[PDB]
Amino acid sequence: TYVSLADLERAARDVLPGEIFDFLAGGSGTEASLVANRTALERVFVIPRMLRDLTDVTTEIDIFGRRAALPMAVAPVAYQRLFHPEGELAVARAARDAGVPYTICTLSSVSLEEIAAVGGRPWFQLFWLRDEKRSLDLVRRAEDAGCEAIVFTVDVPWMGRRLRDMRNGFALPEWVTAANFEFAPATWESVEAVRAHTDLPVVLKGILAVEDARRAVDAGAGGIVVSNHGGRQLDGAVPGIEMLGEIVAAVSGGCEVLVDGGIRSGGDVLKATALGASAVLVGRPVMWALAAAGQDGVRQLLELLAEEVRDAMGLAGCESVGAARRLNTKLGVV
Amino acid sequence: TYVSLADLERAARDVLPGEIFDFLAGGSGTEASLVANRTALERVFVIPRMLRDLTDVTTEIDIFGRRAALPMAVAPVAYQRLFHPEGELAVARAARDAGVPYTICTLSSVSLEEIAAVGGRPWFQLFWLRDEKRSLDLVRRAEDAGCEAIVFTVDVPWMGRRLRDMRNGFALPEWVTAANFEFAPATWESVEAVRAHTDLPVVLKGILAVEDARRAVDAGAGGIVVSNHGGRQLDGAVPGIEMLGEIVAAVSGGCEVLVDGGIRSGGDVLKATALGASAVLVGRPVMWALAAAGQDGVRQLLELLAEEVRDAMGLAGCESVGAARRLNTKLGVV
Amino acid sequence: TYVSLADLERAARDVLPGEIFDFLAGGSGTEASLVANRTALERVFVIPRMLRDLTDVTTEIDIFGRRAALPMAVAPVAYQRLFHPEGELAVARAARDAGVPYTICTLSSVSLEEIAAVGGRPWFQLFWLRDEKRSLDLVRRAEDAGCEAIVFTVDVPWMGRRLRDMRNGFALPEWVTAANFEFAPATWESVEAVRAHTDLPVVLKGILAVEDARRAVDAGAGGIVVSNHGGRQLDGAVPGIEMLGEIVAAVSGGCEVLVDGGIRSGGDVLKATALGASAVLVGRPVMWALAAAGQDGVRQLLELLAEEVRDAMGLAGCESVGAARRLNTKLGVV
Amino acid sequence: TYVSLADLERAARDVLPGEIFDFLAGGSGTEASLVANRTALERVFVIPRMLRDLTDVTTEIDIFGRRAALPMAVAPVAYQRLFHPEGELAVARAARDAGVPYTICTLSSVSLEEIAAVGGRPWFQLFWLRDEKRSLDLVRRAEDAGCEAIVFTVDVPWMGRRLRDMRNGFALPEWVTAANFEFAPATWESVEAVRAHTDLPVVLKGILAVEDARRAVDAGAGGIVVSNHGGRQLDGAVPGIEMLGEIVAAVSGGCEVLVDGGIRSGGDVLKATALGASAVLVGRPVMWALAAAGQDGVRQLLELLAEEVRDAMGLAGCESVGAARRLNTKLGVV
Ligand SMILES: Cc1cc2nc3c(=O)[nH]c(=O)nc-3n(C[C@H](O)[C@H](O)[C@H](O)COP(=O)(O)O)c2cc1C
Ligand SMILES: Cc1cc2nc3c(=O)[nH]c(=O)nc-3n(C[C@H](O)[C@H](O)[C@H](O)COP(=O)(O)O)c2cc1C
Ligand SMILES: Cc1cc2nc3c(=O)[nH]c(=O)nc-3n(C[C@H](O)[C@H](O)[C@H](O)COP(=O)(O)O)c2cc1C
Ligand SMILES: Cc1cc2nc3c(=O)[nH]c(=O)nc-3n(C[C@H](O)[C@H](O)[C@H](O)COP(=O)(O)O)c2cc1C
Ligand SMILES: O=C(O)C(=O)Cc1ccccc1
Ligand SMILES: O=C(O)C(=O)Cc1ccccc1
Ligand SMILES: O=C(O)C(=O)Cc1ccccc1
Ligand SMILES: O=C(O)C(=O)Cc1ccccc1
Repeated sequence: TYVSLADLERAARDVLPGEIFDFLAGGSGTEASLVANRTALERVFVIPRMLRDLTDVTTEIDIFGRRAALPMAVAPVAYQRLFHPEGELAVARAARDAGVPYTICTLSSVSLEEIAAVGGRPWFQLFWLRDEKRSLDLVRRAEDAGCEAIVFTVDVPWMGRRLRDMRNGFALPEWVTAANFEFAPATWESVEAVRAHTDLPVVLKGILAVEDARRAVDAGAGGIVVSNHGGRQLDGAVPGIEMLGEIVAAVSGGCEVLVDGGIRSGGDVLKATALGASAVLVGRPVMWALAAAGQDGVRQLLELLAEEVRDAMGLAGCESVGAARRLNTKLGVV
Repeated sequence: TYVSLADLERAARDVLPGEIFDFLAGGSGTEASLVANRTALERVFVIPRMLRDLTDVTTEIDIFGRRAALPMAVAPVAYQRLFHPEGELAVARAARDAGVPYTICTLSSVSLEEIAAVGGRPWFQLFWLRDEKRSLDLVRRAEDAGCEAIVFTVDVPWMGRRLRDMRNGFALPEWVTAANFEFAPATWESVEAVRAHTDLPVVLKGILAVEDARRAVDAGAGGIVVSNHGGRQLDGAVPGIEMLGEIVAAVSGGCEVLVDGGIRSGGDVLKATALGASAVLVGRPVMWALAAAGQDGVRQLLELLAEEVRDAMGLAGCESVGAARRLNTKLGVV
Repeated sequence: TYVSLADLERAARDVLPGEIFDFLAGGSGTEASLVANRTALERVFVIPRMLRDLTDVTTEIDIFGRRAALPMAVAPVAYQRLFHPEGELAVARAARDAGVPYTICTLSSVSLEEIAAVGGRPWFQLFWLRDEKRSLDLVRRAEDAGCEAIVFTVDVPWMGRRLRDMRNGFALPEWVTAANFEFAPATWESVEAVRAHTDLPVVLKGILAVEDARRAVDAGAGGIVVSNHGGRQLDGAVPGIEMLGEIVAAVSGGCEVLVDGGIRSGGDVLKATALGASAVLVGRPVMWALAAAGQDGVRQLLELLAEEVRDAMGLAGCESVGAARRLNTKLGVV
Repeated sequence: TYVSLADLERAARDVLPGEIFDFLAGGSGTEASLVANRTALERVFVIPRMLRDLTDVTTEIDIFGRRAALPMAVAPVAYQRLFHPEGELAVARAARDAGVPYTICTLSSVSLEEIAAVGGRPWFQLFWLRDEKRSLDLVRRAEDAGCEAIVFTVDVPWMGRRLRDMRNGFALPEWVTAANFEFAPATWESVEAVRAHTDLPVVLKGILAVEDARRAVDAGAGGIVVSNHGGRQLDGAVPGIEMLGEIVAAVSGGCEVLVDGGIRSGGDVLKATALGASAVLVGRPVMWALAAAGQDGVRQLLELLAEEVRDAMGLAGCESVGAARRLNTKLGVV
């Protein structure tokens, strides 16, 4: 039995090799942005409403054309076979059964067509390749396989400096490969090339500046993920949760606005929603559950998060996610 | 001898079984709101006034028709026989002798008519039952027994997630029962049904949003308790003390405005009064005193709090509680 | 050799009995205001000026008619024979030799006439007695003995709750007495009675509210000490240093504005001056020096503080205390 | 291998004698300003931009007439032979090879002409001597030797109180001398005397007040260093990083505005640039590298900093230092 997401982190540290746990847990540089993602959520307090009708509380949302059971998707995390032998297939099967979208990675350790064949709501995360034609081919493969959205990661012109990995001399085991297979920095021109070559919604992941959110809408994005990449890219980048309210105001409903970084409970989902997010992504906790107990571990994590989101929404007087977005918040200390 | 409320917490932890201490002390989730109730009070500093006439300092107030000896009532705490064999009768007798109102719980472990027969100023706390007729019958019983106010708890559509209890596998011992005897979420319609069926003042406990305080006045409430339920309901709910000043301004004298959560000294009572509260509720410390020494323990706690309130008021230049409400405050760090 | 005021606190804790150290060090209640006096000073940063003429840096000020060598006086501290057999005479002799005013206490353990005969700049601190005629007699004695100012303590309608003393069962040894010999709360009427019966400047010690500072000027006070009594009176009273700037602005030069609480270095003196103080009082450190080494210990403390004040002023570009009062400040974190 | 500047501090503490490590690491007084330099940088978060052209990212700047490879110079640090037998020559050779300006100190342990003969971009740091004619002779020597800028230190009318040194009884070993050879406080008149006697840009180091930055431009300075002298001068002086944005706005492009104090990574360089600095100085880390490994240690430090600056700039969407100065920032907690 697991009663919080923190129970799963302890289970995963026992089972995984140290250097793989460090690859999962770590950030870039001094890990200032990794810690700040948690500090920022801990400073937000919700002002709940009372005495509202809760006869039919629902945690469902509609996003990118489809119903999802929670305002949550599994974040893209590369190389999931590092954590469990069934890797991405275990996570995708659990996400499908929970009604949660799963983001298939460009650097998945099982091919995107195999993961898409599990069913559910697969999205596909794109890293730009040095060849525009090859980049567009991955997009076309994902679309042909039934992925519903292209999550274009825009905060990785190159990878950040993971000092835990450097100190550990970490490298991919020979038994893990990039099953979909030279990368290059993406620009606004790359976004337009993707947008022109797919009918799927393009979601830009890694936006933090208000004018980049506005330009994303102008560029035809269907969504953005407000994110500092889990503290793994620029060390010292502001947490997404601290930019979210200002970005939601600036886009004025022109695209979906997701957030990630440090979501560790249903109450954290409520905080993100109250600051204006359409939905959240969850990364590390899903891998903790995968490492601890495979598919069934991910299922249990998603069941726990669903219960915690429903509990927080109802205690805050919200019969729907839209009502949660109209909650007010107040910043505290520590 | 006890010289602070903290002396009593140590005494209670020695005597009570661990799982009962945890039921008393704990909050929901990560206990963020439980800790924030204390952090928020610790950040408030009073600006005392000097050189005023203190010849007749009095801590008395008039509330809901009657004089009380302090601006304080005993909060509703379910199942007091968990803490001492005389349970609610011990606490009610001490409250009566101290001139403090005592709130009888819907989930009391001694019947409401027995506790009311102790005398004093009994109030009655209502949890809404799935049957409107049954809810109104508890209200009628309380009124017929001489309770003076109905404290309708409005922040419990269901109970929060008490992880200490889950981890402990805590359950009520067979020797403790709900001596007044299926609950359902209350709405504004339930408030109107109560208001229409009693002449007693109805006090809504668990209000945190300014518009819910305004609606409470519009709904005919005689008072509200600004409260996050001791951090036991929504984890991440703002402390009542952080909303109190804005709520007092918005109701403009239209009802009494009480606060609870973390009051641990007479100086904390002064802080709440200076932020505009009409009175406070005190929960956990009363149970510490009950566990440590029964009726006499509660008597000693209330005598200590009375001395500390009188001391703080006089040192701040206040000959009455109304003068304390006109004190100014300044927020500090830590 | 002592290179900071903290060296002296360690020396005093070694020599004094625990219960006397606790009487000296402690505050009221939870000691929130005692700690806040230090936290508040630690949050202030000075913006120094460069490239100014420092050919004749002087730390002298004129106050209450007389030159003082530093913008500093020894605070009133009762019963100095608790700390060293020569008690007040040792401290007064060192203050005289350093050119610092010394405040003789109503509760001195050597008579006020003996301490005044040491010479120097004696001020006299008054606690109001239940008999107006007796209060005025102490004032007359002080004036006849050559005291230069009456420091009327206005924050003690009664003594605060010193929990260290209660826990220690602390009482005055039989060998310490109130050598000047039933007290009562002072009011604005008591201030007028003192003002009408002396030509000396009357200084109200313990003012924290801006309107009480304004009323003090209206009442004919020659000065005020902005002070929470070293955290020994109302627990939760704001630190004087946090009210000082607003009070200096409100009195508009109408009286001298001193501050106390937590001054532990020449840099702290500079901070107080930059926030607008005319001078500071220093309490506990003087007693540490007395306990550690008697008269010579106090001399060494005052020499160290004089060097630190001169050093801080010059490094901040200030050739006079008036220039230091025109420095700007910026609040930081921790 | 060193992967952060913190790796070098540990290496230097192992090798150096304790009292020399303390001379290097320490600040004045309670070291409040030393700690605040780090706290202030840790509170700044960058808002990175995405999707910009990074084809030709360059870290170069033009300053005082010449290209530098990074927006960084080696700060003046006296007596470098305390840390390694080759002292200043080792550091200057590494700075030259990295394309970084090196500031030669008035109190260098190798003569200024020897260090200038290494080549590179030498600047010269001036302490004002009691004799105007002698001060101007050091300036003339530096100019004749090929130094490119005069860095006039304006925050040392005398040295601050280094309590670590006092406690250690620290003194210069007989084998270290002031190889360029009675000092006096500098004033605005001294600045004019220097400005009139050289064609080199005069840079005032140690400015914190906005009006002193404005007066520096009016006085003909080519630059200023916004600095509290590494926390070694006035204890309680505000960190330069907290004044930088307001100073950059007030000088309106009238001179170069550098900053120092606590720069420990390329991300810290990015923060300073985003707050408006033209370049930074780095002091203690260069000495850590010198102590740990001589010339090669300094080379490795400068290579690590160059990689970290390039990494942070690109991750923040900046192809040039000018673009980094247009980044926005947001203050956080801890
Ligand atoms: C081990 C690991 C690998 C990741 N790989 C990718 C990736 O391939 N593509 C991507 O866009 N984000 C990647 N991310 C970032 C996540 O999508 C997400 O932004 C971050 O993990 C969210 O924060 P959380 O882990 O705090 O929930 C990775 C994160 C981790 C921890
Ligand atoms: C053990 C326990 C049981 C409680 N039971 C009730 C209850 O039956 N009804 C209710 O309205 N509040 C209940 N409360 C909340 C209290 O009335 C009160 O809001 C909270 O304890 C006040 O904070 P304090 O304990 O910090 O003083 C309970 C609190 C505790 C600790
Ligand atoms: C042991 C002790 C005794 C004191 N006695 C008096 C007193 O008799 N009269 C008075 O006005 N203040 C008294 N004070 C308060 C001081 O004058 C002063 O306000 C406080 O000590 C200043 O703070 P500091 O000790 O932090 O420097 C006393 C303080 C201490 C610690
Ligand atoms: C050991 C030491 C000696 C220094 N000597 C000088 C000096 O001779 N002249 C000067 O202007 N600054 C001197 N400084 C100050 C530095 O130039 C610089 O302002 C401070 O070290 C920068 O901060 P950082 O060390 O945190 O990078 C010295 C600093 C240190 C630590
Ligand atoms: O995006 C991330 O943070 C990743 O860790 C993705 C990744 C994983 C392994 C190699 C390169 C990028
Ligand atoms: O209101 C609370 O916090 C309670 O703990 C009340 C309660 C106690 C036991 C079972 C259900 C509700
Ligand atoms: O003013 C104070 O804080 C004192 O401690 C004065 C004092 C000392 C001893 C008894 C009563 C008052
Ligand atoms: O400027 C500093 O902080 C120095 O430490 C310079 C210095 C070094 C040794 C003696 C005097 C000044």
